[PDB]
Amino acid sequence: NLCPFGEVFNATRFASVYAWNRKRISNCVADYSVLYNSASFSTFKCYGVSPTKLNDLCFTNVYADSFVIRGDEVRQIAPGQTGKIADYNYKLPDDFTGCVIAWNSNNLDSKVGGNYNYLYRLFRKSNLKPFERDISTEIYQAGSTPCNGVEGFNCYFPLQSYGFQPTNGVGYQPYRVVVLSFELLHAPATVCGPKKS
Amino acid sequence: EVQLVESGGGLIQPGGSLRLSCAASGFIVSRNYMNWVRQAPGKGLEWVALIYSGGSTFYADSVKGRFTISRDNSKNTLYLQMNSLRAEDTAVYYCARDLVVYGLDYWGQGTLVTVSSASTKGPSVFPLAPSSGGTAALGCLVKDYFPEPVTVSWNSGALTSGVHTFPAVLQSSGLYSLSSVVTVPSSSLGTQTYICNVNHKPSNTKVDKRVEP
Amino acid sequence: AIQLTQSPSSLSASVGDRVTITCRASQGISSHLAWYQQKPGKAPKLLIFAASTLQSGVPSRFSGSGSGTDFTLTISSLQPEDFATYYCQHLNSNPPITFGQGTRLEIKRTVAAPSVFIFPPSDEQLKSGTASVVCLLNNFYPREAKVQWKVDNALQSGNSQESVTEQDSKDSTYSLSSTLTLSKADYEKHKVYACEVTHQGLSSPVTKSFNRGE
Ligand SMILES: *[C@@H]1O[C@H](CO)[C@@H](O[C@@H]2O[C@H](CO)[C@@H](O)[C@H](O)[C@H]2NC(C)=O)[C@H](O)[C@H]1NC(C)=O
Repeated sequence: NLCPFGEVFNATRFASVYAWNRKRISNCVADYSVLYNSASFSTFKCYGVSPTKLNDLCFTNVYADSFVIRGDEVRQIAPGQTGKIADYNYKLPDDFTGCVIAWNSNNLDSKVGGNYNYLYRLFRKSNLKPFERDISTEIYQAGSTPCNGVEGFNCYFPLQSYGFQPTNGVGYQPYRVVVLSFELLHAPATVCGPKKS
Repeated sequence: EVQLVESGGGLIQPGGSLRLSCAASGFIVSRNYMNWVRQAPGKGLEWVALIYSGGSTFYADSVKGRFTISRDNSKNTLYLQMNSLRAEDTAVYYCARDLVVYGLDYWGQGTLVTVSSASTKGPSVFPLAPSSGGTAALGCLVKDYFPEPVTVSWNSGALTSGVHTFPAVLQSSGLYSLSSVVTVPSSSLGTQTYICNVNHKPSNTKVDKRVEP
Repeated sequence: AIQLTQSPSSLSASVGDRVTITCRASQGISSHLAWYQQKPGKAPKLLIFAASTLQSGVPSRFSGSGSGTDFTLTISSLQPEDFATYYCQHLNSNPPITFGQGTRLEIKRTVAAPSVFIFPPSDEQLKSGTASVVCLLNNFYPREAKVQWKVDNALQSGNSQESVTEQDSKDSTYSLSSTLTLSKADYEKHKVYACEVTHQGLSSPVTKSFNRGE
């Protein structure tokens, strides 16, 4: 019985990058060929693993993380990057084993008035740890005076909307991202490419 | 009482180094996006460097590898370290607090960086004696200094209306020169004494010159 | 990747007028634009962010608008202290911030004639061996003026330097200084030093002069 990639890649709605969704994939056969043979992905970058060999491989756990960011942020979904996404929204570890897949979704995620449903964290004191998820909406304190949950000077709501419009430059258009991480543990391997069924 | 106060600018030979500093008050620099932005004389604004509250730093292509932005949380101060300076880095440098989507709301006063092979020289101050009815004009000629800037006030700042301090002109010798003038009622020449205060910090020159008929 | 182009580069308008400045982005940004005002000798001052939101403390007469590639800043009832250079900025939530090249706004007002004064060199400077003679043109409009130096009626060329002030923030006027520089020796050779001023606010030119040693 196949791994449910269609449930991830083809979901009607994607999560905001700050509240990125994680789908645990186990006890199944994963045909990766429907992915790297698609041509409808503008990014397909693997790390610590070769594409075209995934159908020959097995793993303990697979995680499929998915979210929306704008196109020129896609390069921040990579190990060892910096910027507002890698720092404050979604962080890949240095020793990342997996694949990052992305594609332009301007026709799904842009609105005529600007889509304001997709958000990112803009204000945060420190960097996230790898695979950390922070969904706090606490008012951010930029000065010495406590905010007491009211927005004012030096007291900023930490999330901001992208405002995706179909007339944005391609670097500012919405892109759907799936991150596949491959967990090779001291346990049985419950996810296998078809050649290892 | 939110302020940013810069220091550390001045004259430096091409290929030399300089560190700028920006003491802040009314927000915490380690908790903010902070920027350096520069402005070459008579030109537009040019973003220089950005530091995140989380620690990441980012640089314009024209300075990457030579400039380093940093901070000191205990002194609530922002730094710019400049190495291998060239003539085209000459500019006034501003620090600014960045609310990235709400813009750059607080800026320092700015600090001039001149990279040049020319030696520093303090000014000579000469009176422009008044003529004396109605209204009289008098002032001070500040001659032969390098580099910019000079400050001139009148009567230690107690006199500001009628004052015109002209922008410096570069003379053929490579030195700057300017005049500061003020118009006053002709009668006050007998009532008020007039002293122009000239400060050229690069050469450590403080000069007070009384201007009499 | 984004360049911002402001237009026009220079503009003059009268008080109470309505003024419009344009910023064009090379690609679609989306309300991610800010406007700043820069007066001479000062840091830029944020007026508008997110293309249309007035920054707190900024007078209501400033307004902004636009989406995508085309933005405008508008001053509803222009005032003499609005003399400034105006800059747009791309509010990029990732590093490469970028600014427009600036739009210099100057205030138009009624003709005003200059008041002219001439200053002989001081005797302390003559001891030094050099002589500067200064002509001062005070509080005139418009900026264009001719200043001609005459030494014993010979027109002088190539030994004077001019400097003009930035437009004044209260009455929109300019002031100009012209400095004629000679050696002590050459200064001692002549008697009548004069400054002749032409300006549209003057029905005929104005000469101010002095005789060396009087
Ligand atoms: C996402 O949904 C599309 C449905 O259009 C899937 O693509 C189609 O799959 C069928 C059956 O395999 C093919 O006959 C079509 O030619 C495909 N259309 C394409 C590729 O444009 C797609 O496989 C789904 N994605 C995942 C990961 O399941």
